[PDB]
Amino acid sequence: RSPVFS
Amino acid sequence: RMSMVVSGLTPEEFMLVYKFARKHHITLTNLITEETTHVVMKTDAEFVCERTLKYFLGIAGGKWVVSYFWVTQSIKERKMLNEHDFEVRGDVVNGRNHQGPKRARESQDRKIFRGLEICCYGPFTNMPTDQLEWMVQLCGASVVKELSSFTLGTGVHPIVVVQPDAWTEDNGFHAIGQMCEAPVVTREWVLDSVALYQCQELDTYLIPQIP
Repeated sequence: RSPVFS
Repeated sequence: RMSMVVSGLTPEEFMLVYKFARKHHITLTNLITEETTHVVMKTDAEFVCERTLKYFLGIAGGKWVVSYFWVTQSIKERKMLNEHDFEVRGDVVNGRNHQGPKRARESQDRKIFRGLEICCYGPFTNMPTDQLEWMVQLCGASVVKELSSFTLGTGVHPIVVVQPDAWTEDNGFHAIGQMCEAPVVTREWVLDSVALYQCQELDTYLIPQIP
């Protein structure tokens, strides 16, 4: 659910 | 007093944190604030985590940024263990041991964006502009909301930050340079600097501007 930043 | 927030956890695992916080009377909130003291991250075994907004904001606010294992090991030993033993060491993007969280805790007197003005410009996805703005402000930058509002002077260092692939198929983020005098960088410039708690060179993030 919580966005990830790759 | 202690005040925790959690990131990257299954509401299962959040369950354990809630039980632990209830047991110990520790403040647990769903949103991170100035008062948050601990951001509890999902990590692999080496305390390396993924980058979520809470991650950046925990680093930017110089908070304890600590592995979920601090909670589970603490339950297991029925004792509040020492954050240091569980401090997040790195993330899967910027390196498994860059030690950002420690540097940010240790650098509140020399914040990485001190002396910068930053405009967070144009559409973004997955991170509300004003949270990006909060993030740079925490790191010492003064926040400017419109291009025409950069303070001028040779003592000012303006920077425009954009996320090119949030933009509509038109390449208008190359025409920002005729509207103001600043370098124009991707949002990864911010995110990498914050994660590493080290101001990166613009060079590999600069977006060329049409004259």
